[PDB]
Amino acid sequence: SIGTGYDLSASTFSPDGRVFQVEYAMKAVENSSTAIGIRCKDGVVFGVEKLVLSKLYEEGSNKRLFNVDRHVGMAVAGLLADARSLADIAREEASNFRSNFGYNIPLKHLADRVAMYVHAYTLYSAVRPFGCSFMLGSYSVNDGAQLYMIDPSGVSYGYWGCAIGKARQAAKTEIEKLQMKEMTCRDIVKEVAKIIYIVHDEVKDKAFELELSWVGELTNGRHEIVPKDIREEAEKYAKESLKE
Amino acid sequence: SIGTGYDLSASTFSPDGRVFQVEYAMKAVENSSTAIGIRCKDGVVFGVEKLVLSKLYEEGSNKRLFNVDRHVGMAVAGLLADARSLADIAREEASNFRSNFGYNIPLKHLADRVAMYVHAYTLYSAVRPFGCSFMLGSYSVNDGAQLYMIDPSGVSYGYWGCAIGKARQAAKTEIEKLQMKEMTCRDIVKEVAKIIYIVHDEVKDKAFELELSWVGELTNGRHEIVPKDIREEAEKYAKESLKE
Amino acid sequence: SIGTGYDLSASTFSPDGRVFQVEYAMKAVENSSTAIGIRCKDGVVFGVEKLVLSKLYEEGSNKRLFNVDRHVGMAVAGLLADARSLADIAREEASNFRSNFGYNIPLKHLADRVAMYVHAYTLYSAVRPFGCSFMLGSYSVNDGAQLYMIDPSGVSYGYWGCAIGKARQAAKTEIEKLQMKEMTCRDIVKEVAKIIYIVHDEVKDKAFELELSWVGELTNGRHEIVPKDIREEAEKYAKESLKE
Amino acid sequence: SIGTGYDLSASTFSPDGRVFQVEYAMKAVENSSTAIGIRCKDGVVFGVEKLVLSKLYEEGSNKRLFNVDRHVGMAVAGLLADARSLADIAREEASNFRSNFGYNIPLKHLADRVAMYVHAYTLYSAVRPFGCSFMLGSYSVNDGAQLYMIDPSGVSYGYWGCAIGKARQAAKTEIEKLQMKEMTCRDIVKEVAKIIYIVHDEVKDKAFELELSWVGELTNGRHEIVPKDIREEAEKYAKESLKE
Amino acid sequence: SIGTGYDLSASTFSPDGRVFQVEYAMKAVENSSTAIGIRCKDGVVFGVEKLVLSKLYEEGSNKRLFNVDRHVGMAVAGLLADARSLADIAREEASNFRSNFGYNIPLKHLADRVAMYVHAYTLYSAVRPFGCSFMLGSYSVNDGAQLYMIDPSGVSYGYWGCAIGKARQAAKTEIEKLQMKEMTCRDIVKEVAKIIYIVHDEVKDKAFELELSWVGELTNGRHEIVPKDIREEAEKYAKESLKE
Amino acid sequence: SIGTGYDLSASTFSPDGRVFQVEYAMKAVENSSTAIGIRCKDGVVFGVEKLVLSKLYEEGSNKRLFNVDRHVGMAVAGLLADARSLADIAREEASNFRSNFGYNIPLKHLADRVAMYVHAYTLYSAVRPFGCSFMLGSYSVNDGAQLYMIDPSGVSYGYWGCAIGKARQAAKTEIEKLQMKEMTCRDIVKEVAKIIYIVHDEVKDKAFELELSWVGELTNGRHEIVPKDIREEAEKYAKESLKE
Repeated sequence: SIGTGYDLSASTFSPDGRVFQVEYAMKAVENSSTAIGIRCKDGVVFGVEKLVLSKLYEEGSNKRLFNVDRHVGMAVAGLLADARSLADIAREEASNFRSNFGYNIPLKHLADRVAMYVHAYTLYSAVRPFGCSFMLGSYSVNDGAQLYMIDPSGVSYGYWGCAIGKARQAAKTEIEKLQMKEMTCRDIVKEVAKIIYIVHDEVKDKAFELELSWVGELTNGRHEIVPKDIREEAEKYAKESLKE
Repeated sequence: SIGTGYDLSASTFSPDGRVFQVEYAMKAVENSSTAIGIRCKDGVVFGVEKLVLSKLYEEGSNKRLFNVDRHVGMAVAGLLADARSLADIAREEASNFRSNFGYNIPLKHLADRVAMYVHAYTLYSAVRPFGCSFMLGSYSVNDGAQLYMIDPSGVSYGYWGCAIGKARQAAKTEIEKLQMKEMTCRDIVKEVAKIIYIVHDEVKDKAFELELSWVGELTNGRHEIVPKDIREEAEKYAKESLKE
Repeated sequence: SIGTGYDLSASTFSPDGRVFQVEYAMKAVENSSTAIGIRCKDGVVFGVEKLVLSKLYEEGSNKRLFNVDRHVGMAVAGLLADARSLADIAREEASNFRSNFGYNIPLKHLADRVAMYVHAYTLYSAVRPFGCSFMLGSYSVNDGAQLYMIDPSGVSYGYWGCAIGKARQAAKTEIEKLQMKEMTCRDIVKEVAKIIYIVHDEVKDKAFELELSWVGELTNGRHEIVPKDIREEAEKYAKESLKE
Repeated sequence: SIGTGYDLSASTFSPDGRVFQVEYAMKAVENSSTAIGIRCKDGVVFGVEKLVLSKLYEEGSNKRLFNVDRHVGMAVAGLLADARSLADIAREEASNFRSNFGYNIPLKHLADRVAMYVHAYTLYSAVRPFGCSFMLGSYSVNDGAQLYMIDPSGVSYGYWGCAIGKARQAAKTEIEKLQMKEMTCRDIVKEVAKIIYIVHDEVKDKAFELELSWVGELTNGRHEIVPKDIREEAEKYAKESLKE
Repeated sequence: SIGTGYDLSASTFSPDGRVFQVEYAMKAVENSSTAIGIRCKDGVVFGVEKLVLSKLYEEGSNKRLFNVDRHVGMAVAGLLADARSLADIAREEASNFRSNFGYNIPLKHLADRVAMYVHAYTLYSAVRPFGCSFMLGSYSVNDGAQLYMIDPSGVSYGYWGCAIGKARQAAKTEIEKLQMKEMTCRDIVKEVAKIIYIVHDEVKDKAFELELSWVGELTNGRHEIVPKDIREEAEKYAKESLKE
Repeated sequence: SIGTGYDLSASTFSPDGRVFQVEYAMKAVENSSTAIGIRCKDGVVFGVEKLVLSKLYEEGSNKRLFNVDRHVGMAVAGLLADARSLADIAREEASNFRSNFGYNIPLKHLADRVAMYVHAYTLYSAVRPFGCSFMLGSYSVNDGAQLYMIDPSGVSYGYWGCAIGKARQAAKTEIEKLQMKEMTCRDIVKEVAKIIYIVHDEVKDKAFELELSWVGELTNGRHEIVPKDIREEAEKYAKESLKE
């Protein structure tokens, strides 16, 4: 509890140098499950630790993945409603950005403006800043496969392999173990689902379901969801890992 | 009472990661009675636990169901006045959305914008956020039977069977028991009124009245209220359940 | 005193789920006297417990009834000045609503917009929300006799017989006793003044004067005040009740 | 051909004192058929000389009568398209005028503003002034049966019996013969259809069809079209006249 | 050549009563080929006399039919570029009109506003009025099969069978011969293509191609083009007529 | 010289039906040289009859081809300055249109809005309408190879092979001779340069230079100019034709 009076409406700084809304949003991220994203050599594919709680839900729904453009997706974590509001405002802002650019969409300045809108609600006191994270990734030809992760603190870090959520530590160690630039996207995403559901603890956390969505060379550049054969294949691949 | 100074105007985060307005609105929902909604295979029909208190009321009035379009309804719970304000603003926004679309109304982006307006009043300090919930459901042909539940935290979750209100736990277990995709809407809605008024405790809660409203194939796609023969039929069906 | 820090500017929620401005406005209503309204089968007539305090007042003045349209009246309770401001803003809004509609005025969406303006000042912090209540009632032919009661919490409940003010409990029991749909308006309003001035306690409360105003079939659809013969007749009728 | 250079864009006056656009619009009116309107003692009913040309038309369509409000109609003559534009703009202006007034709609200032909009397009040079005429008539209780005829020159003349169109001379003589204030509306409108289709010359003009629409006491104040029994009855009544 | 100085910028009237822009636009319509539209009992189907001139054209292109909504089409004649501008502005205005209405689109006030925009450019002098015609037709269930023809003079006439273009006289006689309300749409549209390409003179006019597009019961309410089997079937049907 | 007083500022119509600005712009087009465009099966490639007059010019400059997007070009004819203004305004409008659309750019509604801006300056009198023509063509994968020709009269006609300029007659006959849909783009564009410089008369017209620019499959979808080897190859191919 660092801060007495500082952390009330902490747009005002404390002499540690820690804006306590950033700790709000980060701890809210580590309250939610661990979703990662990776920038392989001919695609950018995301993955979400989706949590099964009951039978009243809907499969295919409860989706923490969100299309932004034809090949731009949004792998959210944190709080879902503000992330969907960010998805809508980023939809209109990606409309403005493929206005601005002539070719297919160059994710750099796109994610810069999206992170600008993220950090713009972080120095006032009307409502809260966005206590959620999300990952933007685009695959192209004239500019290639790009991946950028907008933190809740507005400092958008790009990655060849990223990790947000609860168990970010083991996830980022295992991402820094893998060959994030070398192999093709398909084996690497099998390894992604494999190792992330190794990281899934089945006792402290409840039941789980695979959540993943393509974009790359074999999917004709479309931001496709992972199909049911490849979904069950990655499920069996993670089960081969978890049986050991 | 998690939060000392955090939960004053809790647009500012606390280091747990829990925006305390969301707990305001959720506990306000569990203070009100339990209303559910279900997405059957040829319709989307809602249901409200309506509470009888006195004879000064009006039957047909005290309606916690609200038409939004010709086949779009709003099954509210929480606080009624802000829910009716949301009904009016969603009426103009559904006007803007059936402006935007060419066919009959595609509830997805509709409920996205409605949940955006829900979460937009959740980071300021002029007045409160909406301490109420509501369910949007549309039945169509070119896009089908769609159901979406906008939480008070702005993360609109769609469902094949949903549940909000006080006794959400037993209600969502019984919804995850039923065949929410398999049987026709009529037997399923009989089972809905049946099991929800099983869940109605007559001692801790006061007297009750059935509240339900159609839209589906037999109702010519009109968002009709359940008629008095089908109302008394579902009453007798729930009484057949409650006699056991 | 539920709420420590919550109830300062309680647009922010407390984890009970009770927006404390609603308790401000409701307790302010139960501080003021008990005024009721009833929707009989060929009219909508209001009634106010008017309190005699001194001889410096003016009879015909101190009116807690307010015309809104030619057949739309406003039976206020709570605080009078904000209720008159609501009367003025509802005058311009009823102007906008009989702009919008072609026939005589359909009170439903009218009272919806009025209750929207009521609840719109309930989530900010510049000045207070409206700590007062009022009843809207319209009698027509193409749409009939309609009655709607806008609470201070913005959830406008319609009634066939309503009751607001201090002694709402005994008043609403006696309204749920009477035949609010069956007899003609004239005998029912005699019973209204009768039973409401039975409910008037002459010891704890000070002296009283009858306040009532017609609209119905015999008054040519005009929102007339109750005339002096019918006023003294209802006074004598309540005295016949109170002599027992 | 009075005017050499004057009548080019005759917003500029000629020293006769005749704005030649008024002669454009009047001669355009006398090019179209003769439609009259009459203000009887408990209604205001219009009538149009409708011209049958071929079988490709639609009966009930080709309507030169236009509803403006629930009891306000528009009996047009001249050019039909600008008259329908005047019908639309008068629809929004009647919306603004039943905004302004509290009771049912007082046609006087309504037709004043409509004639103001008529004459407002008569001193410029972008497009033409309205080369058409129309009759406004309202029947009420608090203000009664009112009839007003807006000329194309903007000087709205009210009438107890009016006449516009081609054979205005014989029509206005026969209107000044009849009892426009004395008898009930039904016999008078039978006499209207009678004498106007006496005035219809079947050789110089082509085939004809009766066009008439009620508003009055028997029609519950609704601006109804004349029903088929009363239509064929007035046809037979005019045939009884024309057989002589 | 009626009018010396009048017909220069003929927003100013001449004392005949004939706005010479209406003669511009009508003679421009009779310069273009004859396209008709008909309102059969379960659909509204259009037809265009398309003129084959060379092999450099594109079949399926040179389309004088234009979709406005999912079941609203635009059968143009006159000048094509201003008709496509009217198609675009009517696209945004139909967006505004299915904003305004709750059910499927009621063509009446739609075509009223479109004809208002037609006549609005007819009294100024910046550029020309629209020297082209078009036909709007909608098929529905709650409001049915509606057909409306907006003339270039802004007086939108609805029809059960219409005809615009060059040989309007023989076309409208043959439309007033046929059973425009009685038979099903399919045989009637075969008769439409039959008789209209009887009316096509192959000597004075050059080569022709069938142009027709459905909307009705068998086409699932979609404004479909006539398929190639039904196109060649109607070609052979017109050839069976023309062989006699 | 059809029209006495009509053709002064001919936004006003003449009773022939010929807006004389369209004849201004068309005769201005036939004053300039003949440029064609063709929609082959895997590309849309343009071609301009460029006229050599002196040595003071610049090769690569005097370009009557204009890039609009990465694969959208503009083959102009008529007057060059207004065509470059149309190129700039179409650049911003194509920015607005690839705002609006999600995939690569769908030329249909693009050219519709561009032709709307063309025809929008054709009914006023401040400055002239655009006395020039231009051809828009886009090659894609999700929507394909599209070609559209915006006339100066605003009626944008799409083509599989088009022709504008001076000798449009022989050019369009030879385009309707060729296989505009069958062969690959490369041989067809060789035939284009071949036959168009057959059509070039070297006596009445002065010296000429080849002007052509690709977009298609071999050019990686880039709107490339024809390279110097393929330029001189098409020159030699046209010389092989012209030697006969």
